[PDB]
Amino acid sequence: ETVPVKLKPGMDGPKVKQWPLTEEKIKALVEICTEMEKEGKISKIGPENPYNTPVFAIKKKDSTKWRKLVDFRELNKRTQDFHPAGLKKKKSVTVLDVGDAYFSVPLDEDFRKYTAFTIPSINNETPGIRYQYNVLPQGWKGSPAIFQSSMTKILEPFRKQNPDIVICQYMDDLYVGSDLEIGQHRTKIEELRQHLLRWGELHPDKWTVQPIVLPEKDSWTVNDIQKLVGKLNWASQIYPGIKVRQLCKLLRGTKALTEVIPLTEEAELELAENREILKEPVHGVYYDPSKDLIAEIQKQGQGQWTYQIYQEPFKNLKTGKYARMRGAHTNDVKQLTEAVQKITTESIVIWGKTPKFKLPIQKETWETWWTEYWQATWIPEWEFVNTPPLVKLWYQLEKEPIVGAETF
Amino acid sequence: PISPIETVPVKLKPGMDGPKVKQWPLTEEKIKALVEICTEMEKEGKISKIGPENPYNTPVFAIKKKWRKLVDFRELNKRTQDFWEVQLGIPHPAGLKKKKSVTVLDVGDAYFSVPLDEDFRKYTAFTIPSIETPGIRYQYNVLPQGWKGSPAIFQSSMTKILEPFRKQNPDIVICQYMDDLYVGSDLEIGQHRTKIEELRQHLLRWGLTTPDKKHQKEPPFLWMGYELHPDKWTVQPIVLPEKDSWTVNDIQKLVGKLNWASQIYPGIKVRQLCKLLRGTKALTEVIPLTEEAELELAENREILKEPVHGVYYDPSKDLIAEIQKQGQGQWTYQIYQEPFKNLKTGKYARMRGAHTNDVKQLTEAVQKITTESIVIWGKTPKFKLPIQKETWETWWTEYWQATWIPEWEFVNTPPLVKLWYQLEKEPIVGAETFYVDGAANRETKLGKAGYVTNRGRQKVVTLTDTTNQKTELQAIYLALQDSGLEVNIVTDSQYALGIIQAQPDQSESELVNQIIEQLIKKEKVYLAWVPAHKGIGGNEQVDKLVS
Ligand SMILES: CC(C)c1c(Cc2ccccc2)n(COCc2ccccc2)c(=O)[nH]c1=O
Repeated sequence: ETVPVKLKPGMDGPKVKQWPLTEEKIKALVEICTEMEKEGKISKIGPENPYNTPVFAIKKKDSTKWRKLVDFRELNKRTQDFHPAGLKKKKSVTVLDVGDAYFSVPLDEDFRKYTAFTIPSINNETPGIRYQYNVLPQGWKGSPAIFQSSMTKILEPFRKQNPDIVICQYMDDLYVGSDLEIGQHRTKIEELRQHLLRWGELHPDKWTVQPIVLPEKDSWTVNDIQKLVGKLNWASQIYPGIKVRQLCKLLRGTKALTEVIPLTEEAELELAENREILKEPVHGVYYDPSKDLIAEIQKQGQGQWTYQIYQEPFKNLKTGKYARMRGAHTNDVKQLTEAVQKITTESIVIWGKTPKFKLPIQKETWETWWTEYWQATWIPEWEFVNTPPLVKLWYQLEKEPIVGAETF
Repeated sequence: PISPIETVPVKLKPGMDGPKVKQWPLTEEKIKALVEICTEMEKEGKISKIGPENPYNTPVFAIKKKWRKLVDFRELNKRTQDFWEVQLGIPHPAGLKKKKSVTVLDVGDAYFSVPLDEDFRKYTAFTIPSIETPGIRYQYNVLPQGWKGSPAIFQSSMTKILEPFRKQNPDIVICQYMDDLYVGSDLEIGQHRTKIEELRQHLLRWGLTTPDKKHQKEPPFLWMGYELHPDKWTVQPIVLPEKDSWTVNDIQKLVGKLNWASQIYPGIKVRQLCKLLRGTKALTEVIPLTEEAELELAENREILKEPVHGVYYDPSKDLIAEIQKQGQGQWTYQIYQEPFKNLKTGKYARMRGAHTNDVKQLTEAVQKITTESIVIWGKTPKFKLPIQKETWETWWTEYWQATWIPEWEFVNTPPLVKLWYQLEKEPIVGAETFYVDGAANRETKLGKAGYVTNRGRQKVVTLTDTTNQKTELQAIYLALQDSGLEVNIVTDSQYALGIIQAQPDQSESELVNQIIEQLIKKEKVYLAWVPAHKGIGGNEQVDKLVS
């Protein structure tokens, strides 16, 4: 028996246009889909079905076989509705993919039509191949919810054998957190893993919300004060106690930018007080479940990026930096996508929800190549923006290790 | 005649009923025709006379194309469900792969070959008037011409029927486009012909009639815009209508037709022609061609004589794309495999975006090309761009917005795209420092723009009918004007903060374009921003005098 699933009140199905796919991905999808069709997991549909969701193919971070990824964002937004805080604590979390479990469960036949998707044809010579789901799809939020009851069971034995370990499930992924040492962790994973088959490395503590640090300086030029004052003044939006009157007083005059200016004992203190203020995150910023999580990224350059998660402007919940991984030296898009996936995952672990992204890239650029480097089973919301010069200059000012993180 | 296929379930839009529009009255001569025709069809089983119990009706008409019947489904259509009509993705000749031989089958009248979902047939009811007396009532049993769902349903059905054949003969390519079936292969002629006859007998098994030898279409194929020849494709020549009187409307049509030609003909120009639309009072208004326009219209006539032919695709060869800057903000590209053998060409325009640069723009041309390539060929081309890899690396690396260019090489084909200027990272040590500032009364529009330098030099200019944004930008312009090859400039203007980040070389505002000119003339320029309304000296003394 299948559980009846309905769209939210007054909603109609998604009718999202399929983006162009490259030939390698189209062949792959055909192969993946003919196979699925035999198994009766998906069924060819006609033109009387107006709905449509975009599909694509990726090769997960560990694969030489293509996987099929469907963009159910729209459907999800339109699908009816249905977090162990310790997960963000644990000194070790491993993500597991249980997405295949769903294909074992049938989808309410009345709802199957909304899952329609199209495999496009090169140069449009051929009509697209239209399919639709018979079993719980991956990426769809209704899946983990319906398979919830079953997941609880298959998992129960393990939970009870280790009330220590915290298991949390988000979308297609299963998050396991423990404090055992590495080997000790990994071993208990394989136990769990094997229990799953039987039926058919993250470290949350390093995510310290680093502070902003002003430049200390032996000598100061007019240009330096100005730069400094410009950023401070802007920061006072976050920390109202920041003052600059003493510094702006040392600038009284039409001097050469390169001219050095000796600071007064007052400009000294005013500057010292500001460093003090900046030693800790603004007070009283708590997370509100009923609000959306925003994540905005700034391209700092030379391979560096900065981000901030917040719900209310200036009241960040978490800030950070991120440097490209070897190999992405000549690709901003590759880098950026890697950053999104990382930030999104952190959000899941912490708040258990994906943030909405404000990306510093042109829409056309993003839509054209992001899937080429995407590797997660989920896809967050995102909008494209223009980075204010100052928001970028401020976070460039964030603290970093005196050395880093040491290995022999 | 009527094919033994499973019907597609069709429904009316969510909250609606079938149409019931009155039958437009016909002469005795016309009803006589409509009766003949319908009696024919009823026998073939395409339409069935129906009881009066049917409340819906659609007006039928008789037009002498001898005689021909026409049904007006506008109403039924607008109230019929929607279908998955994403087939509005027209292939491009450059995307077709070469074929030893191609045969085209006609499946037109074969639309009355597909049965209509018998539960929907009832809405298709129409009436044949009388000299007022009874009146003959019919309904469709098959897909009616002009009905919203006929195309969708037929195409889908054709696809089911060709499923078997395509499976057995995977070495046979079949494109379906309306009443046409383009069947091509690389089999020797006798074998190709043997297979077409095989397909034909197959189709016939499914009731689909066979196109008489009389109606056999033959190459070159005239496919909406082009002439597909066995080894190359060409573009149907575009004729410019010559006249001795030009009205606004004629001219716009000209300009529009000439604009689409720009793609396959980079030489075409339309300034003097477009310039003739200035101040126009009516579409019918006649306009005398200036001498420059006359000249222009003539040249275009010439260039349009040259035959523009492309070639087909070979999956065993690389895809290459070369781009040229033909002027500011306008590029041309040609995509090919073998040199000279163009698969296709094109050109891009743009209208003084608030503010960008040639590299940014080159960047956008590249992705535009890339997308259509993925659409047409399933892959992105190798790029041949007129830009130094040093220029690119220098730009991208520091630009505030994520950006990228797929695999490419440098092609030294002038003019090369370059950065016109680059702001200094630090203040120019021996240079004069200009503290600029402008202020205006947004109500009166009386402003002041000016500067004071560390060298004792000053200037205040008063402007009428000005804005705040302009006094600020003007103040920056005055500094650039009065300074030497090296200047340090501090302003509190937020917009200037944008110039620093974006460092544009094209702008919508001609004042901003005048500033760009000044920026390009200098050797070194350091632009610094600071908070307005603050104690900040310099930006307090010049700032106070121009307030
Ligand atoms: C869709 C198929 C059948 C196809 C065609 C036909 C075709 C004709 C009109 C519109 C679309 C397609 N051609 C066009 O070539 C024209 C030609 C080729 C050989 C002999 C005469 C004419 C081609 O080069 N390759 C192909 O694969």
